[PDB]
Amino acid sequence: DPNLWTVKCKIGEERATAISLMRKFIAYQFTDTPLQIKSVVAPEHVKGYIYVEAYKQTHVKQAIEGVGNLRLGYWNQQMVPIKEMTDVLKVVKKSWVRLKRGIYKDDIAQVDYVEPSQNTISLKMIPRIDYDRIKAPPQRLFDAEKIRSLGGDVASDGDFLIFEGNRYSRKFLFKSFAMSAVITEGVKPTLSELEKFR
Amino acid sequence: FIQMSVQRIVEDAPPIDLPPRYLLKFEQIYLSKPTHWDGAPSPMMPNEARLRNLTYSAPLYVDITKTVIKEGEEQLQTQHQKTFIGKIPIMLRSTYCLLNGLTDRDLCELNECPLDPGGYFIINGSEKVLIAQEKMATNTVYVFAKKDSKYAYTGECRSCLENSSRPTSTIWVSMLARIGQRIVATLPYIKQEVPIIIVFRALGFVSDRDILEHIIYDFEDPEMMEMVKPSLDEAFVIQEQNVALNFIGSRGAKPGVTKEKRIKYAKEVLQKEMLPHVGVSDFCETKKAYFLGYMVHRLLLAALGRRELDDRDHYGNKRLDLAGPLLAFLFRGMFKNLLKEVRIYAQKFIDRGKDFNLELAIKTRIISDGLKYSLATGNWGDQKKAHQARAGVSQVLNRLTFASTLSHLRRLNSPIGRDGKLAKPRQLHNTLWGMVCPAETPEGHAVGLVKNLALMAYISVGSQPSPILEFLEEWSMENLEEISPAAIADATKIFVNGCWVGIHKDPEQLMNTLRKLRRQMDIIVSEVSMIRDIREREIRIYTDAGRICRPLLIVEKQKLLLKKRHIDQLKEREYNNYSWQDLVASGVVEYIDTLEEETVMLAMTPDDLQEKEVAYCSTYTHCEIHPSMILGVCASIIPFPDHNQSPRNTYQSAMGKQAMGVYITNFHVRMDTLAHVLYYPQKPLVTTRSMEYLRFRELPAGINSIVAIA
Amino acid sequence: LRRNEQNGAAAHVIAEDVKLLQFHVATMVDNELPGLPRAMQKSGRPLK
Amino acid sequence: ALETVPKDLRHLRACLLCSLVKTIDQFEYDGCDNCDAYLQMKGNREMVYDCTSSSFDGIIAMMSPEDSWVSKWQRVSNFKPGVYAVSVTGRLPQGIVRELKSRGVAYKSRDTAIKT
RNA sequence: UGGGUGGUGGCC
Ligand SMILES: [Zn+2]
Repeated sequence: DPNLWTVKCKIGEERATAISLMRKFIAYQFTDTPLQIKSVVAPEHVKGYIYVEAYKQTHVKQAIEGVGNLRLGYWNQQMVPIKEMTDVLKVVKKSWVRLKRGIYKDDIAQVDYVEPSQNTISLKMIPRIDYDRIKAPPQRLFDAEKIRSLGGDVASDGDFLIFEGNRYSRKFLFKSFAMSAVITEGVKPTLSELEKFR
Repeated sequence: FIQMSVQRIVEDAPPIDLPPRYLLKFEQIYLSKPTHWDGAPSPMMPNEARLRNLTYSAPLYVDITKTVIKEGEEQLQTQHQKTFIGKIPIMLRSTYCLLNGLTDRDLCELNECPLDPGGYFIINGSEKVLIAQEKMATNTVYVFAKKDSKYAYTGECRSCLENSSRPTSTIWVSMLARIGQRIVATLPYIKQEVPIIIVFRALGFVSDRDILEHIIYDFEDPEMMEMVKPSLDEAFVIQEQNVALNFIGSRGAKPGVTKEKRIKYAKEVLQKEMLPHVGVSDFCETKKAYFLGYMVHRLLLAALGRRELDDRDHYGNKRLDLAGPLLAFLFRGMFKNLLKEVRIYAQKFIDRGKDFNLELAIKTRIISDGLKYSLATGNWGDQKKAHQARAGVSQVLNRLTFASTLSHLRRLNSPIGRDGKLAKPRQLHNTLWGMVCPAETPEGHAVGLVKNLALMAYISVGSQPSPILEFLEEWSMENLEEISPAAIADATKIFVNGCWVGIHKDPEQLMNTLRKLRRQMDIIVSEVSMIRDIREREIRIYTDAGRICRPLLIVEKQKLLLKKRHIDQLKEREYNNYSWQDLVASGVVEYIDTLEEETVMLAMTPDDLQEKEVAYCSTYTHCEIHPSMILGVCASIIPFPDHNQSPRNTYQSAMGKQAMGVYITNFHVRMDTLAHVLYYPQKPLVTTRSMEYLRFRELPAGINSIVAIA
Repeated sequence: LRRNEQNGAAAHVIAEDVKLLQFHVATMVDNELPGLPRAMQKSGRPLK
Repeated sequence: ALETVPKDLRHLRACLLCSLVKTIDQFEYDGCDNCDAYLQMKGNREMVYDCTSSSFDGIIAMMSPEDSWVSKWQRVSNFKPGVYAVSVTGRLPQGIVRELKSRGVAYKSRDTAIKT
């Protein structure tokens, strides 16, 4: 059985390293200097190093030539224990969600309507904007007349208002966000959040 | 530094090539006068830069040729004219400063007094001065004796060929103290020492008589030849070249895992790291072996007592680094960084198949800000790795009194660390006669480690030794490679900048010819010093920078080459164009550095020490111009200093830089911090002739007062 | 570390993580360690 | 095989029949080679959506699939070279499962993930 | 906005 070793890789660029290695193997398999490595495994949450399965350090040192992702690991590689080969392949894991990016990060939001398109769903957000008074932010209720006085990119349709940032509002923001862009499990709004919305 | 060093550094950098590939070769640079801008390029006055907290710097333009070539015969050797690289700070009153060649009237109209010496940079509106640091001389063989370790003697020899990117790498050839007494070597980048004979056989000298021919130049003295037997019987296992290379490579910094790896690594480290100064050509064993043999021969000579040890305090063995070498040292790294950055920027585009624009590649910020930061802070190195670099190289100019300013512009520095109980580096060596002020020195924790030049002292700037080599080859010198080893003994060796180059048979005629040509100043410039030793048949020639030399008169037989005609022409030097340069041309005065001073006969004064009496020496070869010329700037204002106790002169030199006075003529314009000026300064009623050239009678500091001692 | 060994339990990254924790703890109460890197902040200076 | 190698890193999906990692378009443009003779999965986007789901964790690259223990443990030892997923959660449609059972294929999901 | 670093200098 070929052994498994750790090779230093750029943090976040491990996913394309396996693709590059596969392309290199395909390119060199018809040539006089093929890549003699058996397999390369990249875990889901392990960042900074990639597992490579081969027989001797010479084979990997020859094969990882020209790979800038493994430049730090080009010269020296560590030995992974034999008992960890099976452990390498182990992976573990009207509601409320919280956004992952943007200015609304880590905010309690309540689903308004579910679109059957399986792409985006509308949430109830607290407007985290300064009403175009500072920019040329804590959670607070939307003031329609304030932003109507401030002018700028603003549209009024009664209580349905449209303002800067492609945000749809009513009475409370009603904007659709990607299902992968929100976290549907692990929110649990508290009683203070309920009032705000053993 | 501006005219030569910058062009040499930019041209000797290897090109960068990176399937498509490119060249990007640089060529002749251009420079312009300092200019500030958005706005039209307008000349920047030094005074304006001083008030507005600007930086008196000049832009740098280089010519670049970009030749990118790919598969299918697609090469485009495009070139770009005058691409901006960075701003180089300019030193006042230089050739490239706006205050150059201007009349005193123009200077006054520009609010810059004509008395300002210049020689300082302006960084963010502060006047910075580059203190000259001293270092032990390079490319020379020195033998010392550390009697506190396993070695009884050590033949240290630095080596730097010419402005190498890697700093100087040392070579050690020592003797074990303890049979015993084994001669060994300490190669660079080798973690362990190695005996000498293995080193020689690694060069390929498998034969045994060749090694001893290289080391021993005369096979008639048994005590000399027997001393190699201890470290010759220690080496009879290794005979072939490959086994020697493997023996070396087994102890490398990163030893190979295969015999081929060890052999190639050791061969490369010998061909590149060891002794770059003798030559890094395709092959240099024929002279590297001779240089190692010379080191070993010197070590044996020291051991036998036929030649005394070298002195570290003697400034014939020291060099001074002025603004030139230090700026070049910074510029090497600040250009390597720029090359790395443009290479990275091109790489980030060629891999993705996209074309790169060279204008966006060049980061003027790195070079400009690196030079500015190093000048401003004095940490003489890169910002992130300054812990391995010197500090305090650049200090704020001390503009309190004129004498203080002058002294601060001519200040030396010993980089020996303070808080050291050693007194040898602090004592006043005999060699500091006419080169360094015997009196002026701080009395704090840095006593003896800070020095100031004498008044006549001059620092050599350096010159290429190619004409010297051409003249020697044209002359009757026999080159080193095509010489018979048996002929070494009955002849004199010839050195140039420490590089052994050939042998000569007649030393006296060669020395006379060199002296005559230098005095005529036709091929050998006046900066070159020729030293001939007689106890050991050697002739040494130096043309590098940093040597310290002073002018002296010439005595032919018992009279002076200076005659009434020269004085008469000098007295009319505002009518006649006859100047000091014309005096040097006629071979009347001759600059003499310390090593040449070692062998001259000096007369203190002609009208006294040259008359006919009971012959003391009667073989004078030079004469001092005036004995009082050996004092520094501050100690030359003391009246009757030869009548005072020695520490009093030092204290006066210390306190002569804290007396108030008119520190500069145009003091009402400068917005200086902590400016002191006296209402009614006066010139001394009793002066010395030396303070006429310090302009003391124009910017005095003090008042004549009726003093009663009661 | 306590959210990594909580779920991942990779049994290899845990060793490196506890090594880094040990190094940081040691540097917190002593910065001059033989054969160890200097704990420094991104300003060119080691920490006190 | 270059066609097995994904053309990008966008909306990758893992096969529930051989754990082969291909993009959503690759499952349509090129098709799953290890199951093309089984499902005829190439040629329609809807059945591509039904066959594979974008929810997966980890990527595995067998450079020598027939000389690796990871391939044996992931039940992809005899399968063709390509990028492989570690653990994928999902169930094949009942009609597809019955068709595969009638075509001499054993229903073995690649779900080795730990459910807390 | 304070901390840090370096340099110069005074008295022993
Ligand atoms: Zn499949």
